[PDB]
Amino acid sequence: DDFAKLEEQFDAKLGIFALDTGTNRTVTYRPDERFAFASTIKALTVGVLLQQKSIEDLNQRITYTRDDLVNYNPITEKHVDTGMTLKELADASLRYSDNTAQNLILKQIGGPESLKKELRKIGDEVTNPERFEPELNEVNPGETQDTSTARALATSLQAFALEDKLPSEKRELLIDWMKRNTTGDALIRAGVPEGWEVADKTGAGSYGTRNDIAIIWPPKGDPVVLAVLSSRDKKDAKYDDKLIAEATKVVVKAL
Amino acid sequence: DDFAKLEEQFDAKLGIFALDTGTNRTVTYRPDERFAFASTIKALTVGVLLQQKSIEDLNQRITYTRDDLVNYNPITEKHVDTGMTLKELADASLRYSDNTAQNLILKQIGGPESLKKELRKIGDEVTNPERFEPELNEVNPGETQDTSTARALATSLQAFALEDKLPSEKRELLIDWMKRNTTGDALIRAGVPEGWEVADKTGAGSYGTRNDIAIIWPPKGDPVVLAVLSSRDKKDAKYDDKLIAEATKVVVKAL
Ligand SMILES: NC(CC(=O)O)(CC(=O)O)C(=O)O
Ligand SMILES: NC(CC(=O)O)(CC(=O)O)C(=O)O
Repeated sequence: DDFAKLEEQFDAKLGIFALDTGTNRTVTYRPDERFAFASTIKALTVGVLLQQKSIEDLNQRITYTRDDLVNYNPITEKHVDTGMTLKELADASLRYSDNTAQNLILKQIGGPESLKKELRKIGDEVTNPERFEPELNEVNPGETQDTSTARALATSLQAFALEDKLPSEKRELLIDWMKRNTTGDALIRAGVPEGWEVADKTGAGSYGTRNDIAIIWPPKGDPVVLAVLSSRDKKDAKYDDKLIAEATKVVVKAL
Repeated sequence: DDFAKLEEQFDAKLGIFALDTGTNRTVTYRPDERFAFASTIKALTVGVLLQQKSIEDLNQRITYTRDDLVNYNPITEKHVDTGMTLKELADASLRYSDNTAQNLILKQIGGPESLKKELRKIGDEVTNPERFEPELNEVNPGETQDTSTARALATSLQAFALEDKLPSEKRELLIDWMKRNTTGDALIRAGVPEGWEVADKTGAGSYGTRNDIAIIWPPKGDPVVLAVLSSRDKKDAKYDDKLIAEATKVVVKAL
């Protein structure tokens, strides 16, 4: 099949799960193999934040200094003294793959163990968060620390975005933030036909991991949730986004 | 494999889909082949009913005559001279597979063709109501009148019992009626381990059709959605409920 080809063509390993929520038509390809989830754990993080705070609640004055920053801070670097509220960090984590927002947010929710135990509670026995950013990308092959599967990660995304795990308000926020991500214009979004709406969170990590997790709406129907993950066998290996775009089109077509 | 062994052991074609609504792990087998659906449609019919009617609405007295009665009305034949409320006809419909009850309910929602359109609305592009009881069961092979599939019956059952297509009080009510069905102790019920709660809705048509659809809940863990359909090649063929129960055993093990 066309997924096996793309893996040869790109010298890379792919993981796919998509679900037509309106038909329970699926599309699977290594759906339970582990990949370092990378920055995609960011959506699920905000997933549990929103689960602990009303829309009203998410305006908390939260502060941080120069030292709290880490290795890539496109938004948090503008607002040292300024300070940013949960909303705006959730915006930054989600819209710009801000490493520091993720970290500061993660403290709010009580560290990677809590995240884990919360992920345990909704029904994800797979996603294994252990560390903050950037270290969390430090994943060697066969380790489970900070990995999940395509299945696990769509399902967690679905539960937050589209199930009863979140009230209307809080959920339209997630969808929104994600609908307007800046980072995935060459991932999932480049693989769906002109003018279907897309909410996505992307990731990159060592061993050439490039990941995208999305809900995507046609013009007519129920949304497809989907994770597309990939990796390579060289630690310092580089990724091709066009791996994901392509994968997605094979997903769309199949559905 | 496992399912095809059953198919040859019992000399019947099998239609199985199942979704672990916590993991999206699935069991499928001919999940998109079409079967005459028989009384299984009864649960979707009450799903639709509950979409349109309030609870107090369910107190209305429907009267009927010995003429309004068909060829298997185990409760409705006993109340011709006093009528029954809609609540009482739902019950009788669901728990005893009461045909007249279906025919009067089917009639309260706009007849087969309004039953199609509501099922199109939720996203069931497969299920195809056309007739009332008992003529709906008169389906020859090739025919798509009065057929649906495992993926579609199951998805549809899910929509009503679990999703957002009804409010929670109405879920609970559909679920309760379905938890107390009298007619399937020997099928899905008979194929799951002790302490697994089942709400299910059997059926049987010609060509030896024997179906069962259910939400089934383990002691701890998320609900599992479950259609098991079956048919055979000869038209006057008897069914065996051992087929549907042994097949469920395969689902529970696989799952
Ligand atoms: N921000 C990145 C990945 C990440 O930092 O998790 C850019 C990259 O590192 O290639 C993205 O495109 O999501
Ligand atoms: N209503 C039936 C089958 C049907 O008409 O769909 C009666 C029977 O078992 O013969 C049922 O009880 O499931």
